[PDB]
Amino acid sequence: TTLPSVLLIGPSGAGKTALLTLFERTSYKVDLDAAGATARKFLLIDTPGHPKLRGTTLQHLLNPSPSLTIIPYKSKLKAVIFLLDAAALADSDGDYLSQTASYLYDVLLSLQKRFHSRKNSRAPSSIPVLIAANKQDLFTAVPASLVKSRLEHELGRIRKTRQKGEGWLGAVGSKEFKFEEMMEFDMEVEVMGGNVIGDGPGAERWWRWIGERI
Ligand SMILES: Nc1nc2c(ncn2[C@@H]2O[C@H](COP(=O)(O)OP(=O)(O)O)[C@@H](O)[C@H]2O)c(=O)[nH]1
Repeated sequence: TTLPSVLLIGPSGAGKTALLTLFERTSYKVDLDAAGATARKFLLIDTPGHPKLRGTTLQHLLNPSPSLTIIPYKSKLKAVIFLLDAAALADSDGDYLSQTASYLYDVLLSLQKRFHSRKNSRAPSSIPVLIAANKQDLFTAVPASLVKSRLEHELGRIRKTRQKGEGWLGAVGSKEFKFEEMMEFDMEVEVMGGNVIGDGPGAERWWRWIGERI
């Protein structure tokens, strides 16, 4: 067994490869020898963003006690970073918002189903989720507080449309979706801005948030 794992999840173009590169400077090929993994005491596990390949990642999130197979060999999953392009989110057609929120919906619903799976009465270990709103260096980037409200409204729209036509994300009696409501399933979900390149807040706040929780 190695250091614990953090799954890095998100649509293509979000900056996952770039983030992993910054961090360093089925089964997963991971450089254990990387200075970033030794100094922070966790492994950052890049996953594919292509829609056809998301099922594999979601399967880890359903498991009451997920361990990742790591090829430099079992690592405990302790957190998720969901990375998105905060600039692409600002597009007028709303396409990126919709497709990104759809993925996030599945990620959170998977962790919710995990919480609810009780082959024995005991609650599973917590897996917090950092929604990392990347590319804040760009002038067109949506700020984290707006990323939060836009995502919440879209996740709300999805659950309402699906119920009209478990599939329901969040609390049964919730009338307006909020990430905070996921604490009913001991799921801490927070939206935080940052950037991997360019001038801005950088990535350290993301690393701190994860570090305090694993
Ligand atoms: N402006 C800006 N561009 C970024 C940032 N992070 C990544 N990128 C760029 O976004 C593109 C997609 O990044 P990549 O790591 O390949 O994304 P991936 O598909 O999620 O693995 C690349 O051109 C990166 O250089 C950022 O914080 N700001």
